[PDB]
Amino acid sequence: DGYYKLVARHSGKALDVENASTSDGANVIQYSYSGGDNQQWRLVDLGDGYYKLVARHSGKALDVENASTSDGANVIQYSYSGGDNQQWRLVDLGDGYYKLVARHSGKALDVENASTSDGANVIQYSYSGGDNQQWRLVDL
Ligand code: NA
Repeated sequence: DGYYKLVARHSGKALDVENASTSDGANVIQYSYSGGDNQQWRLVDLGDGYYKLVARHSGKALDVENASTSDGANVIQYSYSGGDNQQWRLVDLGDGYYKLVARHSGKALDVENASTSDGANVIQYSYSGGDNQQWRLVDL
């Protein structure tokens, strides 16, 4: 495809733009994989190990809301403008999983509280090896 699904290790559920909204600011969540275009991501190499992740349905990018550097800052989709809060380091963890670390904050893509529920919020948080902070990049 050129596209990937990103599946959280703990839940087996996919990185998802909520309700397939194409809007700037639409929330990014975890949700059971259905093959929806809002659950498919283009991994675009920016060099130096950084990538932008672009949702297939909207062409908008994985974005840490307002470039907050806090543990727990929200992850959303937003039109790409080259912000460091829209660039992600894809780090191979050694066992088939990755962490994705936001360039501006050094914080990892994280399913809040390791919830396995559909609709659990995706945020950033310091990496501490939780399975809710590890992602399988599955080639579509
Ligand atoms: Na989110």
